[PDB]
Amino acid sequence: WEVKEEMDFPQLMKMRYLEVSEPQDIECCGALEYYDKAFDRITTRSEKPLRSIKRIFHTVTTTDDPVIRKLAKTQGNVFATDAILATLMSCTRSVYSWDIVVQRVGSKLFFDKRDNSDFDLLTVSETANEPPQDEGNSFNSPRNLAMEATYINHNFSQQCLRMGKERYNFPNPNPFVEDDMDKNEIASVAYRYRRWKLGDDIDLIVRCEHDGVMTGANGEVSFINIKTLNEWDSRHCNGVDWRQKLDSQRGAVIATELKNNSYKLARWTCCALLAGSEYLKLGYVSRYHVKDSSRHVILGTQQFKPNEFASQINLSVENAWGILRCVIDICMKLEEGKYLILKDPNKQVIRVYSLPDGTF
RNA sequence: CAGCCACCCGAGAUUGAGCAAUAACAGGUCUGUGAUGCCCUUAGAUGUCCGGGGCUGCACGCGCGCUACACUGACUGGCUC
Ligand SMILES: [Mg+2]
Ligand SMILES: [Mg+2]
Ligand SMILES: [Mg+2]
Ligand SMILES: [Mg+2]
Ligand SMILES: [Mg+2]
Ligand SMILES: [Mg+2]
Repeated sequence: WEVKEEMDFPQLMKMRYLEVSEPQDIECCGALEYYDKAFDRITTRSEKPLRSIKRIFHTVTTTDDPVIRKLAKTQGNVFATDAILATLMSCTRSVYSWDIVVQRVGSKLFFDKRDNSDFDLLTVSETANEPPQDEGNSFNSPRNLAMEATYINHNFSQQCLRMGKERYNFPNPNPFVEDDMDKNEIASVAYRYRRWKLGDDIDLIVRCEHDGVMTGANGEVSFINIKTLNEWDSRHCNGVDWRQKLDSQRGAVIATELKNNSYKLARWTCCALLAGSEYLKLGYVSRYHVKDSSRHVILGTQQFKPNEFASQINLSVENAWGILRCVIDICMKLEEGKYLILKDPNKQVIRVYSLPDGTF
């Protein structure tokens, strides 16, 4: 194992390259499904429980994914699937470590998923004042709270929209993304291929996410994303009650979640922005009562524009794209050997490691 | 503990008044009284009636108010409590 590139969050704070044209499209694929306004309008004092739905996992690297593999080698040299540039676009916000694999084989610069002491699962309360103890195998332990959080954004995603109704079919099918056998539990989740200019052959073939579509008040296609939070043990991290405040002081709840979860919200915001979706839907999920997991209730959903909300997470897309360009610059000197980008967990500085003999 | 804050359900989670202590004030009223002490006046009456005048007088200084200075308006018509 070799050490190649190391940079702190301070350098990323002052890195910028505002060269992002209006994005084009390459191909859009994946059947969509409508939503229910009654499930949206569920509010505090009018509860509704959270059941379990079956999520067909569709996380795959670009190379193995057949739709990308029949388009990556044809044109373009810089490639990055969805929710993967957020790692490089949330460096100054993150405090933990993530792992990703950028392979500079020839002129190709395609990102891929890799695991080295960290996973892709949701991270909760990572950068908060007075962080949670996370000791042993407690209810608030990191892997188990993360597993609970991933449970929620897998189930409620498939519990807010009218899944049982006839799914609208886009013209192109999603090849090999849960298409080998029609399990009939294939969700509304569609994927777009879009290309935009950022620099030296950085026409980025990029996958997108659409967690559903919502019919307009006048009636037309309007894509949406469905992602949700989770409440637990309000005394910790200087929390606030959602069952008493969501109806009339929801702004404070958003404020304290932004204060508590910053890396996570930026991670979501990146995805919701690059997908070009119309509405971002944030569901509010809380435990039945304190100190009791495996039971949750959906306390409401809020609609905000993915761009306006990007302005309200004090995130600049300019410096984000610039730190992306600068990490590609730091990954331009490297060679055919791939690079596992493992940051330093205890002291947050970005790092990467060239893989010996193609280490995976 | 007396209590306080928020919320649910509720017509309503502080409706508004009347009455209102012990002590006082040289507070106001003798111009409310066939309530009243004392003093004054009592046939050219300060009783009472009639006629006329005045309270309203006008260089000025205050107090309670009404109408305004406009176009978020005035005028004309219509319609509705
Ligand atoms: Mg006196
Ligand atoms: Mg008297
Ligand atoms: Mg007379
Ligand atoms: Mg007078
Ligand atoms: Mg007066
Ligand atoms: Mg006039």
